Amino acid sequence: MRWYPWLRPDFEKLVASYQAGRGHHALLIQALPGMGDDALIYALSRYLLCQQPQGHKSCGHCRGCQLMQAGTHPDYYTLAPEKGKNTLGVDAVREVTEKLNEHARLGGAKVVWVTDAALLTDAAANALLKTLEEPPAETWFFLATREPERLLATLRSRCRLHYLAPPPEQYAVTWLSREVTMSQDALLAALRLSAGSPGAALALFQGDNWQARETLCQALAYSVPSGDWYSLLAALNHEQAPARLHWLATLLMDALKRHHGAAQVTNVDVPGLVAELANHLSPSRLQAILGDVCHIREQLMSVTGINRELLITDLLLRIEHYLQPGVVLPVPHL
Amino acid sequence: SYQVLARKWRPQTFADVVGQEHVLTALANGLSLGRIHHAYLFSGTRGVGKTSIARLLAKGLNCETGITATPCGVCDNCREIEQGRFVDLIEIDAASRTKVEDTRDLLDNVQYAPARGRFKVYLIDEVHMLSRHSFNALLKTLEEPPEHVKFLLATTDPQKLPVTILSRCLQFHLKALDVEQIRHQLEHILNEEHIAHEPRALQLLARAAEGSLRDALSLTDQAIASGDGQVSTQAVSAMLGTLDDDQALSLVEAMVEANGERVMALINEAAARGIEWEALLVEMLGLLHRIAMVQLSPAALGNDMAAIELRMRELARTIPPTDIQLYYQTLLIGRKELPYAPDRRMGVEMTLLRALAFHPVPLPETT
Amino acid sequence: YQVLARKWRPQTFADVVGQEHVLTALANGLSLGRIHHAYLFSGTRGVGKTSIARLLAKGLNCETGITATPCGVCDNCREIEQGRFVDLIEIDAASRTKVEDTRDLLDNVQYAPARGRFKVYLIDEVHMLSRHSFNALLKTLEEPPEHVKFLLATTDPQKLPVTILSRCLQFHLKALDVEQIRHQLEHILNEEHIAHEPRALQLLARAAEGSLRDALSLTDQAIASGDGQVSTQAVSAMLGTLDDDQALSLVEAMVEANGERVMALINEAAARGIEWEALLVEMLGLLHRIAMVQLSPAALGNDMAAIELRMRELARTIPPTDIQLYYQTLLIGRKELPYAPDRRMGVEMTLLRALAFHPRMPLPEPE
Amino acid sequence: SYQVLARKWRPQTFADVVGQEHVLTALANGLSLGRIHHAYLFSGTRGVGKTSIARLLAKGLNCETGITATPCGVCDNCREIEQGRFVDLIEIDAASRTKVEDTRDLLDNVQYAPARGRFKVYLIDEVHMLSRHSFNALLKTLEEPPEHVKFLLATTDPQKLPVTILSRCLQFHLKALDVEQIRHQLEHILNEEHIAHEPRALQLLARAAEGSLRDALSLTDQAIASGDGQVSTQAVSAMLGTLDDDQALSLVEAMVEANGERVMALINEAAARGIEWEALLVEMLGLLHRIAMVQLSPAALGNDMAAIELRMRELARTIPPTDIQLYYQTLLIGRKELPYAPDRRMGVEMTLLRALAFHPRMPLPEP
Amino acid sequence: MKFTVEREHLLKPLQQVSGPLGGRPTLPILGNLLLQVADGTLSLTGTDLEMEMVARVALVQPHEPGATTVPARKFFDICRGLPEGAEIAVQLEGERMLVRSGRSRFSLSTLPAADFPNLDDWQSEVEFTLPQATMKRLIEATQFSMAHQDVRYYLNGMLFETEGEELRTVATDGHRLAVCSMPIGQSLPSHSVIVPRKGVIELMRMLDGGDNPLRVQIGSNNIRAHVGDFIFTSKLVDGRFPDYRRVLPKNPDKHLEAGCDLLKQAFARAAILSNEKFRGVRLYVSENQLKITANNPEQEEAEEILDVTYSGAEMEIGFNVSYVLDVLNALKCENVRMMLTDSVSSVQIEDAASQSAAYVVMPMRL
DNA sequence: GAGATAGTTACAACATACGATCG
DNA sequence: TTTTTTCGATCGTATGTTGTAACTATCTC
Ligand SMILES: Nc1ncnc2c1ncn2[C@@H]1O[C@H](COP(=O)(O)OP(=O)(O)O)[C@@H](O)[C@H]1O
Ligand SMILES: Nc1ncnc2c1ncn2[C@@H]1O[C@H](COP(=O)(O)OP(=O)(O)O)[C@@H](O)[C@H]1O
Ligand SMILES: Nc1ncnc2c1ncn2[C@@H]1O[C@H](COP(=O)(O)OP(=O)(O)O)[C@@H](O)[C@H]1O
Ligand code: ALF
Ligand code: ALF
Ligand code: ALF
Ligand SMILES: [Mg+2]
Ligand SMILES: [Mg+2]
Ligand SMILES: [Mg+2]
Ligand SMILES: [Zn+2]
Ligand SMILES: [Zn+2]
Ligand SMILES: [Zn+2]
Ligand SMILES: [Zn+2]
Repeated sequence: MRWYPWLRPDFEKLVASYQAGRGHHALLIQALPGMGDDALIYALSRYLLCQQPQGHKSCGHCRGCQLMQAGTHPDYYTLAPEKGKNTLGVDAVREVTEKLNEHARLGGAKVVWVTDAALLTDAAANALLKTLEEPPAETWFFLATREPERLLATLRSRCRLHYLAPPPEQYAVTWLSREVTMSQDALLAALRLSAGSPGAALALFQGDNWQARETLCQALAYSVPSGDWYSLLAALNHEQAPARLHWLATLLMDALKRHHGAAQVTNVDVPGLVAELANHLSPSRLQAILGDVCHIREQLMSVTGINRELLITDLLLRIEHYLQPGVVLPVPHL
Repeated sequence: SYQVLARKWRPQTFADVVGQEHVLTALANGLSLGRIHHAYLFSGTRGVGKTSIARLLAKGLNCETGITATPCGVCDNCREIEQGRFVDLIEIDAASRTKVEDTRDLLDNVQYAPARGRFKVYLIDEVHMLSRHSFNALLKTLEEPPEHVKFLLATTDPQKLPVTILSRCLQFHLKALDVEQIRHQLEHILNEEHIAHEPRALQLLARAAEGSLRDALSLTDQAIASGDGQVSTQAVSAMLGTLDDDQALSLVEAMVEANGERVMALINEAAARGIEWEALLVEMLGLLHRIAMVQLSPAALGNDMAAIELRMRELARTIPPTDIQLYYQTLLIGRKELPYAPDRRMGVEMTLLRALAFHPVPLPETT
Repeated sequence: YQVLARKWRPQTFADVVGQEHVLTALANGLSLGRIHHAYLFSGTRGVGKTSIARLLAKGLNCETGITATPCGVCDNCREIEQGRFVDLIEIDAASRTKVEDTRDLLDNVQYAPARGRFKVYLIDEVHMLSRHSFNALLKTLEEPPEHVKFLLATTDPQKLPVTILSRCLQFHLKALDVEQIRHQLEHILNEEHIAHEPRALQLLARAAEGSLRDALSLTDQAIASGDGQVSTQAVSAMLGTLDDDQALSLVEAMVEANGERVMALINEAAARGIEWEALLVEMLGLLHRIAMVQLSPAALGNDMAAIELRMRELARTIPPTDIQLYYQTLLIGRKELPYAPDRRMGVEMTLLRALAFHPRMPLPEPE
Repeated sequence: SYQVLARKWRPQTFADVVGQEHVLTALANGLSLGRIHHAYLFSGTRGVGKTSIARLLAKGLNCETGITATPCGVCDNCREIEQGRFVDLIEIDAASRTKVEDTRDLLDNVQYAPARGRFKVYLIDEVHMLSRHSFNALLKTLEEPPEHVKFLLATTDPQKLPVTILSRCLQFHLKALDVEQIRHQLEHILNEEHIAHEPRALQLLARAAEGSLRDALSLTDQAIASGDGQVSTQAVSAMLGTLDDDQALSLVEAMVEANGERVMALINEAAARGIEWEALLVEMLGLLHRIAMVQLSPAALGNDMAAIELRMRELARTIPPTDIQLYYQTLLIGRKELPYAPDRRMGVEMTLLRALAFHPRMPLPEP
Repeated sequence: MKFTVEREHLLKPLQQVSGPLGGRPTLPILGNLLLQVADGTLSLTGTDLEMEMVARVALVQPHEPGATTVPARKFFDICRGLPEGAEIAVQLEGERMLVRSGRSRFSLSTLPAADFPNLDDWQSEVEFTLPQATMKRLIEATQFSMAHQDVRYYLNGMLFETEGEELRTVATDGHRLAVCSMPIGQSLPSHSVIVPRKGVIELMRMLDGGDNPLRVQIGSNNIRAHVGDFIFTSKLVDGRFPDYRRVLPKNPDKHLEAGCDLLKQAFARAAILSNEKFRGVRLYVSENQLKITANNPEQEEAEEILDVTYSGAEMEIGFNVSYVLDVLNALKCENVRMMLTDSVSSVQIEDAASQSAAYVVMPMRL
């Protein structure tokens, strides 16, 4: 949780509202992963819970600040999924709702933070509606998500929505160059893969994900001339399958764009691979493979407990089957 | 203390509720004629005032003056209900009380006389969230309860409720508020609140409300917060990301002529400018619909599009109706699955590629 | 004002609508003296299960004796009518489903009835009982005391164990016909001295499916909305269903490929401010009715008599393939309506799509 | 009066019980030769004679004359056991009392010698409902039983019992009573009761019994009630039609033979009884899938679907596979498009019509 | 840091401190308790983020001032395990704390004191002191009517109202109401507050009839009670409470005066055959005549006749016997006065001797 | 010969383990 | 020489452990 500079302007607005007392009791922040919305929410909560703040900065020495640093403030309830799980249950939401009834122990404001609104189940989202609609006095909520359209309409309508705009591409590239040392094409490719969100590309570079991407690219380069896509299984069967499927979809889309003729592509560091992919496949086949890859990624991310190995094996077998002549390709439908 | 416009402007009388004329008329007639039922179920979309209607009905039932369709709003019972501390009004959040034990405890207290009011009102919010056993337990008492208890049900998913419950309730369907009604309410609220505004901003907010008044109020509050305390047309346009210019016309023309480079360059420029993709898709769908309707009859074109009329006419002369239908359907499908795509830009590009195939540091306190 | 449903519960076998077979079987059993000790009743909601169960219980315990025509005036009949008889143990299985409750109930079944000749246990919502509760009743059902009778009522008999189903005589109640519901509503309204019209009764009977309680609830709602009277316009407004004439005219215009007439009628409907989803549903229903008429002449009932002949004309001229194409086109249009930019735009585009692919008169192509 | 037909005709001698020849012969030989096990466990379906055979064995195990397979039926012990008030015969309904305390007391009671019988027999019925601690106590008591104590167990789900208890007792499994034996028993009972009957009515009752004599007797009593003191073909047929709940197979059979009026009649009959349309559609899909798999291999049809084995086998034999595949595909499409149909019933009727007299056009890869 | 104390004095304050702490701490800090040696005393404080219990024990033996945290369960086990008369020494050695429990040395983990969430600055909106007997009487006479678990969260507590010179306690659950009042001899501003049921139970258990007075302070969001050398702090419901005045019937006319013992015996005898699930009874009131009737599901009837002083018209009214018995038990008076208006109105109960306490029961309409 | 205190038994509340149904 | 499961939310039954209140028995006034 680092404070990126580009978050400074938006913060300056939000806190100002809370300085005038005309602050909404339910703020929903929309931002891509790695943008730093969590840092903004933490700063806002820290300012709210400070007993005697000056300007836009918490004092850092009052009881509230000391407890926040210790992380044992009686207020500041936090909702997050269990360590072993990946969803937020109704029990935690109901417990927080029950606890909110009583007065504030420190006599200040009560802050509730939801780690990620998209992880809430249907029951939890429905339960939180009444609490969000008419919260007690001096109660503040903070929700974070990357796609508000996924949330329930009833839940969305009860929150004031604030959107964070990613910075300019040139500024992000310069910041990444100052941070990490890599080729310009690699930086551009990482930034575009992260939907132009600096911080996510930095995280991608920090881990071994770049080596996995290179291995996947080499495997695809070997596989495309041969027509044996099954070999890609070893490069895709992993806990981070959605990211690799996203990379494959990006490669296919870049190949299709090159086939149609374009100047801007996502994969800037591998012109040879995209050119070879475009040469060896028809645009219709590329479209079909892209659609299947996206559908499989969505199914993998949505369904819980689904076995990834079987799904990926079936996907690869279907991809190999499509390339045969005289086969009905799929068509999107409602 | 300060309260948002959504909750502060909750209607307090039958004269402060916009629309829903049939429901209000039915309630008034029932109260006047004395034909009082013991099971009312308000169903409809969200942000239309089901809970407000239920609260007003409960207030009217338990008014000191008597059973009237126009609550005074000043007697002890009315103000007590407004403050939410009235004893005989039991507001049950069904979304957090789904267990059978709570319902059984509730139904064991129905035989006691009301404390101070003449009726014991149970207002169940979001009754669709209860379990099956809860519904079955309710059924018996709800069929024929005592004479001093009334049940009020509010929900937005009537399909969830079993047919058995629906067969023993008076159902009232709330319609979605029209754009004109929402605009009128918004301007009235802003005038009462002493906030500057312009007609275009109110029209845009009403159109974007999608028939929900709560959404309209939330958007108005967002604009006020980000509009430096003023509801300006420019501020609302910037917040909503309206296309304004004729970008959609250029994109649809490029798609129709099947020029991949042009459409890709336009999409790249739009992404650099940072526009909303949903608005772009809606604008393109509207343009396709207008082109088709004009192709039906030359005079169908509206007067607001004169500045771009001529170009559109050419499309209506060069594109068969079937191709227009195909493009509209493809754009609609792309809009439907836009959220599920890994990126919004990727979804838009995929939809356009599908369509192209158709052709003959100051850190405050954070680590 | 006591609601119509509670007021008009049948009090004799001559006051029950339909259900001839079960009534005849019960009358024969009571007359011949061949009386079982376990009866189960099944059927859809609001068809008279509890009513006939209570009537049978009253017939068994009547002072005059055991007859199929209870007097309805003796003390036992009066107490059972008022729901306070001591020998009619009514149990709400939905509210008490734990095994210990069943154990307590069965521990004191040996004692003789207080005043009546039989001690009748009437369990409602049997399907809510737990598995242990079901098992605990097997021996008692098989060999109960001579002065004990069990009456069971449920909506889904398939949920019970097969063992219980083999121990009791099963009676299945059928959904009431439209004519029976209309006649019952007419009789009730005449007894209540309320103005009514044949069209309103027909619409209410159609909208009540087969449950008479739903019909009574709808009648009460219509009376409330109509201000003490039942009128065809009031019923139409309550149900929010447009008259068949407009939909039939629109379908005829679509079939003959008259774009201008269709557009004018759509504009007129928009001026009327009707619901678009209801319009599409009505058009689909009309197409389905035409297809069924093509399947067999008798598929059309008298409810469409007002337009029957005209509708029949469409049956002998449109080939079945065209009917199927129109039905599928409208179904697809209704499927994609929610994502359209506007309901009016969605319906207009669906109609334009139907016209463009018209089998006989497609729109002209460009040159 | 007349008691109950099932309860009155409980067998009281080994010569009266019909069927189950192997169990009776084994028990008779064991009693004659003195080979008596320490614990018996009777298993089978409902209403086959488990309790009756257990009671007969208990009666024959303590007769005054001696241990024999043909008890006199006249001595004091036989008479008292018939009346169900014998001192030594301790019959316990395990379903009503499952807690550890009751079983503990009952098993501690074994330490006393029998009062007036050579054996003290415990007849535990519905043993599968006992608690785990109850099973532990029973196993502890049953590991080393006394010489004068015997245990008789009756159960319908033996798999619930632990393996340890199963290993300590000899298990006898009963089979279905078959049509002919049930018909003969019904004929004998009706002849004894002096009630008129017809052979076809008895055949229909036996067929509907489905290997359960208790069900056959219950249906016979219900038919007698409906027939006004007699059994007739028309009355029984009407009763079965009212109770008939196999509309899915009948609909499939009517559709496969290209009949329209029959399909409409079946749809109306299904609508008369409260039924979920989607449930009917999925049932039809399952039936078609089963027929296809039976066509692929005759062993696909298992023992579960014994009631409708003949008709399904005939349909598989006669119908070519291509028609089955087409019907499956069209009904799958109908199920997919059902939720967007104007009405559930109308959607089902449209899908049935399509499967009856239509053929979809496959995309047929053109490139 | 270093201090040696006898086991007898240390035992019991530790039990009280560990009382509020449960098996599941859910946080490392909340599991421990804060021990502070200052001047010539030791303060042990324990909190669970809802209620705080702090005990103070004066120490005469030499000691080193300090403030740290120690696990509650380990310290309780150490103090309980030792035999009678053992002297316990404790010393903080660096990161660890060494306890010389008898002849066995034990090591305990120590966490920083600055991370303990305990109140430091207290502001009192009202403050006073009164003998423990009055508080015990009020709580005992008002708690039985308090709700246990209900949707209306504001009814799950007890209402304390300082009015003029007196203190009033109100409890209700939507079916019956209990009101008590007593003077304290001190002028106070009009102020009403709600205390949660758990806090009320803890306070009631705290009292033991000692002669030492109890000091009560009420702040903006908290209530503190000091008794002897123990301080208990709790938070407030903050949900508003309905006024009891409107609940009481207005202008009651029918009055019955009876003997408390006779009514108690009659109700207890009639309750034998009363329905177990509902426990409902019927009262017929006539001129100097009270007829009590009870019924059972199996038609078992019980009847009782009582002679009282009544002059109004005939009446018939249903009731729940359990509430009446509870009110009679809590009243503890020789004569009982019941005020009623009609057959569907609430009925008030008090003692003819004095009107300090009152109760209201809502009839069970059938 | 009666009243007060201590010990034992009974009832209610809370916690743990196992089995079953629907989305 | 072995190998072998989706998850969340809700309902029901049986057994074991702990705490508080009421009743009975014994000792001292
Ligand atoms: N018909 C209406 N007229 C005026 N305001 C309305 C109306 N319907 C809803 N609102 C506004 O929406 C807010 C929330 O409405 P709500 O009670 O949640 O309705 P629902 O229960 O249908 O969501 C209210 O504060 C009110 O200001
Ligand atoms: N056969 C019938 N004849 C007359 N009225 C009926 C009949 N069946 C149902 N009703 C009406 O339906 C209402 C409710 O019936 P109910 O007793 O709930 O049946 P069920 O137990 O099947 O739900 C009653 O008010 C009654 O008038
Ligand atoms: N073999 C048989 N012969 C005659 N009657 C039988 C036979 N089996 C069952 N019955 C009938 O079934 C009833 C007894 O049920 P039973 O079969 O003992 O229950 P279960 O077998 O389910 O324990 C009696 O009324 C009896 O007439
Ligand atoms: F409170 Al709502 F739809 F009833 F948001
Ligand atoms: F009371 Al019902 F079906 F609703 F029997
Ligand atoms: F009598 Al059974 F199963 F019906 F034992
Ligand atoms: Mg609401
Ligand atoms: Mg019923
Ligand atoms: Mg049996
Ligand atoms: Zn601070
Ligand atoms: Zn009023
Ligand atoms: Zn009678
Ligand atoms: Zn004998």
